[PDB]
Amino acid sequence: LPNIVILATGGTIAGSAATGTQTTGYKIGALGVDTLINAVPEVKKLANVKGEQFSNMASQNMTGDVVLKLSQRVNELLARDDVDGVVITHGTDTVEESAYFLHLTVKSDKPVVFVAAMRPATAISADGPMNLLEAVRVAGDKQSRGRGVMVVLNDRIGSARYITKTNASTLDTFKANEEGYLGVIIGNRIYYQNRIDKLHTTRSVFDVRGLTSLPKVDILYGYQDDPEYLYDAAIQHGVKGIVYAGMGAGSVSVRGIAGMRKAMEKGVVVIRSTRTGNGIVPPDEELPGLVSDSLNPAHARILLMLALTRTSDPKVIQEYFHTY
Amino acid sequence: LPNIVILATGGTIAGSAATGTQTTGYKIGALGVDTLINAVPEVKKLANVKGEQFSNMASQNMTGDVVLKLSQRVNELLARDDVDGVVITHGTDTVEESAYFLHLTVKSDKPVVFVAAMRPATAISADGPMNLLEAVRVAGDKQSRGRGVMVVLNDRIGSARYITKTNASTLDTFKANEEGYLGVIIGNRIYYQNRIDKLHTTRSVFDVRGLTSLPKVDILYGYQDDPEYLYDAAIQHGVKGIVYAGMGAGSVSVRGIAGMRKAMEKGVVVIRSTRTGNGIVPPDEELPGLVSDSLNPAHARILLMLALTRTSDPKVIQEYFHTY
Amino acid sequence: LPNIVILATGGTIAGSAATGTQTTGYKIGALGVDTLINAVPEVKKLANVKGEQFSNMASQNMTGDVVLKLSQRVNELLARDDVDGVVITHGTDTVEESAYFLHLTVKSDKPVVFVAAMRPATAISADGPMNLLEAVRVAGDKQSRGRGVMVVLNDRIGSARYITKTNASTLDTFKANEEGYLGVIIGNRIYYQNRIDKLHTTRSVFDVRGLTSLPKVDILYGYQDDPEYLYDAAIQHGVKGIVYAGMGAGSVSVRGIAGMRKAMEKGVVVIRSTRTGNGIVPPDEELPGLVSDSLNPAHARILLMLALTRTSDPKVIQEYFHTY
Amino acid sequence: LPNIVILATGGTIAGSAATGTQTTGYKIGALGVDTLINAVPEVKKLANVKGEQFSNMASQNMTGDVVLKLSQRVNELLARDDVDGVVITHGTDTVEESAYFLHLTVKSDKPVVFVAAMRPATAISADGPMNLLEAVRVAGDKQSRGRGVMVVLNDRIGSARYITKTNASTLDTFKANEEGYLGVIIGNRIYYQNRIDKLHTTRSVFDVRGLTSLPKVDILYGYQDDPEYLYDAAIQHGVKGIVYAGMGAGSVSVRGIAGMRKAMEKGVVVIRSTRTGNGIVPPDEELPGLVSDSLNPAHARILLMLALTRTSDPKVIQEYFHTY
Ligand SMILES: N[C@@H](CC(=O)O)C(=O)O
Ligand SMILES: N[C@@H](CC(=O)O)C(=O)O
Ligand SMILES: N[C@@H](CC(=O)O)C(=O)O
Ligand SMILES: N[C@@H](CC(=O)O)C(=O)O
Repeated sequence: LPNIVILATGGTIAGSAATGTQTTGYKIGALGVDTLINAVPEVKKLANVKGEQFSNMASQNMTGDVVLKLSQRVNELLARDDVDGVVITHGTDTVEESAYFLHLTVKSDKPVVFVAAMRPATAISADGPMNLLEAVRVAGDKQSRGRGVMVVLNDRIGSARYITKTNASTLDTFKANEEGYLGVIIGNRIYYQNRIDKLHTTRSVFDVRGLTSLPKVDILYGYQDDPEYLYDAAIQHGVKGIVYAGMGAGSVSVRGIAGMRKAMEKGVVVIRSTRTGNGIVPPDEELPGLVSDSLNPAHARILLMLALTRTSDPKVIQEYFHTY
Repeated sequence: LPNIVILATGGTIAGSAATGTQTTGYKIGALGVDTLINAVPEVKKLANVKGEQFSNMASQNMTGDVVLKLSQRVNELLARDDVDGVVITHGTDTVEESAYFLHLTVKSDKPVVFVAAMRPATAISADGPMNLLEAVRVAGDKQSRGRGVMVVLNDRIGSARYITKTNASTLDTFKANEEGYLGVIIGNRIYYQNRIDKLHTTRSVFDVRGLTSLPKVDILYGYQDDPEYLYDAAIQHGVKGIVYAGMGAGSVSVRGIAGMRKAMEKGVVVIRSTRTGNGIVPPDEELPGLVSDSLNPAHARILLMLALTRTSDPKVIQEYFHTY
Repeated sequence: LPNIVILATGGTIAGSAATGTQTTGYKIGALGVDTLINAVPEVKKLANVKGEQFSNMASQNMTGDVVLKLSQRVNELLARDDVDGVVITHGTDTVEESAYFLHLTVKSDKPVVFVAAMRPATAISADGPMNLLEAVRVAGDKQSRGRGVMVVLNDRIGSARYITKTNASTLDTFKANEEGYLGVIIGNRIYYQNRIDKLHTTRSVFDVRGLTSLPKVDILYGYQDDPEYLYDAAIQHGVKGIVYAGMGAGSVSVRGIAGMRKAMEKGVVVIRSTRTGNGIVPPDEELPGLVSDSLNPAHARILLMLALTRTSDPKVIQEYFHTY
Repeated sequence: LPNIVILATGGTIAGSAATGTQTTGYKIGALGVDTLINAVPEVKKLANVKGEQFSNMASQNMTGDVVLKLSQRVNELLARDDVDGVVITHGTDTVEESAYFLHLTVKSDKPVVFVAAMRPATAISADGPMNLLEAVRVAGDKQSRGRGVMVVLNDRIGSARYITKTNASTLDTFKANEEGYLGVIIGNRIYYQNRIDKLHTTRSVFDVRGLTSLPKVDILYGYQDDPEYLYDAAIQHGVKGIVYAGMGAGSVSVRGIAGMRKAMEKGVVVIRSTRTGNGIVPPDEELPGLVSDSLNPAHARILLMLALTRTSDPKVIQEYFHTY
């Protein structure tokens, strides 16, 4: 059997409430990894599992300094001969951010599979148990190697690059509308469908193994009447990058243009993404900033932060956005 | 034939470039309403049409003060016996905002149909000509009365309350994933599917006739490492409301909580929405602010601006979010 | 509390296996309604429930003669003052067919809510317990009245007329891509979004309480090299109707045309639907047969079968396909 | 510039009508390939194009004998040093079938791109011109090689193996809900997203060069009261294979089981697929026949027909369904 580490970080998957129908005020923070494992003892027939408690927080509170440590720990685990893959339990709210950070920074072809749940562990028809079992199946299959970092919920295997939480509250929220899933897990069998045509993991230039902090990057929203003062505030607080969740295809109002021009004069890198949820922001030399290709705001922030650890060259950063 | 006013505001539907393949740097601002009409002379068999040029701007520059004037003008038109319906040509980037605003403020059951195009008028396979024909058909049909404000592109009829631009760049971008379309237009026939189960138009409390300005509302994004100082800046600049484009189901970090509590202390109403794109932000009394129900951030800002013209009572605002 | 009858018919929702991971060869037929109810005792806080075993079969084996009895039983139940609504447990494979039959023939505004599960009751993370809770919530809510027949799974409420099983094997399979959900159930709360703009239940002409047999209607697929001899076979076996699951918008090959013409010569009513999954088959006088509007093949067969109990006039049948 | 051959087969892309709004009774058969090319002279900046007229039919009339000749012609063209790629204009109704056939039988890594249109060439906002331009851009790009056969409409690049016509009548009908698109074309730029993880073209065992006919395979629908006599009829008429468009996950009624057992006794290979539109039909040793993995009925028919040119060994055929 393959040797799989289950690295727990918190989330609703490790949430507990006093009744099976409670959806608010459940606690995250007191349910440990061994309790998740013991709730699905069937995982032991798929892998020799070892639980490790990395953190126990609601993912809305996950921070880049912590994600950096998570990436470094995973890289340490995967460098060992006795570890074949890692499953990371996490909250759904920012799993796409953590997963994509690891997607770019893990220097191994061994599987890294993020898993989460929309319903607490105590809920009627809680999704975490099956999601965990699926995640371990994926992480322990030799065919899963070399595919980049994965996010597994609800019988689906999503690439960290494309998958996003699309719905506030449903079980089937993780989707990649235009890019689909890498694979699905049905009837205890994995069906691989796609390989992402982007750079990741062992073919990625990003390396944060020796680093202790990351560039500050903020996200500003685009909408009617959007204010210029938010750009001033960001600049004043020392951002190195701004991701713009733009109207449409990264379209910018007269106020946003003024703000972006100010940020650029101070050396801030501006990436124009979209608030829409999907699709390409195309290049446009008449507008300020670089373009996010098909990276959503949350993903674009992660790529920009990592880009800034190794370059300041806008041509290179723009190429990263087209290739990662 | 029905009498329809085509009230033009700008957008890529009135955009023009020197070649049929140009997708950036096309111009908006020089193509008038009568040129759109004359490009589809078939429209004169569907309705007696009259063009009126309201504005000629890219919709990323549309502002609340202008949308207020647009609502006021549409109400004046619809009050006339010689107007059966109004089609409004608009940019796609913020049509959902303008349309939702009219949805809540137009005091007539006569159809109001926003129309837009993703490709400029000069493009190969431009979508605007057919979109416009479909919009005029929808606006003139008796079956279209009392449906709320509508957004028509790509053979679909979306309710202003549910429809959103879901993709930066595709023809099929307007979708309501969980709510579907009010109807479709196929083979020159309208097929109505649904009537929205929400308050609007003639049953709405909101009335902005005689207002000249609207309460200031900003939108802040939720993400890992989101900063408290953006809430400070908003407060400092006199916002009356903040809509939060939250992680997941309106989930808030420790930093966002601190910012939100500060804002509330200053009398700012906070609405927690979601960055996800879809779904319900459920109530949770322990967290700060009110919840957006299924309203996305852009829609929630419109509803909140209008709510603030009438009340500061959180109970009443929250009920508006569940009913409009 | 409302009074709800849970009328059980079988399905995977009532399926059982000896382990939590078994997805094939689980048994349907030996898990009774009271076993479903006692697995979610929380239901008793939502309603006073009474279980009634109507049948215990896999739904691929459900037949129109049995559906007719189901409809008759539900009408008896809903005519009682001590019954506020009915939840029907059913297999997912043909729930859309049973549900739409009831949608057209139940002569009450009281809620009728079909529920099903994609995982057996014994499965890890089985969906049926929460689905059943949600269905009883919907059936017991006074706001659920007058909506037509509903199908509830995975936190969604679909209209029988629009919902379909879109995926062989996933929890989120039930969707209505173009028409959306009537509502959703999140955080123990119902959010109604739409009302269907079609005739049903108390405004439907179909009444089968005195119906003594059902007309025979077959469905034939359209594809390259489709054979004429299947139409011959259908005609020879006495079908009264054929639903064609056509290529595209009910497009017919030269062979299909020959078959359809033959069928019509013999008095068989032909409806051209689509194999695509969604959308409108528009009228086309140059082709044989009537058109299905937006009814998929399974739904079109149900409506045709009912229509044939009342009329053989193609103009009347065609108008039923545009209004129901 | 690359050398691209446009090989025309017919379809609505080559349809013509007397007015721009006519959606029925337009003619296919009178617009030649040069007329398509001359409608988009911009194409000549993308490629050196040569048109060849293979056929001029509505695709609902396309047959396996003709597709076999199309595949043979494409293989001849791609064997030339002076041909860099081929674009094939085709009707939308059965493009998925012709494309998948070629996906399995073209013995080159040079791009083969099918293109189609939902509106006739004469329509207001006809989609064919831009679709054709996009197809030529894709076929001419060196990065397009080795990707399998592609289907291009509406700014999307779909794999022949996953793409299907999902809606009877809309421009955005071609989708792969679970698998996404191989890429997209926005702003005159190609964005590749995925490589399919299936065998195709140069890695495929199939070579039909030299064959003039194919094994007979019919598709039978699954539904409530489905009849055994359609199985009898197919067997009687000499089918070598039956694809079942099953209820749910290839679920079979007692009548379908009887028919399938009869067919298998006569040496007919039965594949259980799904009518649902998407997803996996899993193995089940208790049911008759092989399973279609995620192949929909139309695609499963093509693979089975090809498989039958080489083998009747169910173990091999089943592996093919999992790998092609
Ligand atoms: N707030 C939780 C939500 C979840 O995990 O479903 C988290 O992200 O930690
Ligand atoms: N920026 C344009 C985009 C469009 O109309 O498609 C607008 O919103 O005015
Ligand atoms: N064959 C089962 C499938 C399910 O219920 O999910 C049924 O329809 O009865
Ligand atoms: N019947 C046409 C439809 C189209 O091309 O859109 C065809 O498949 O040839």
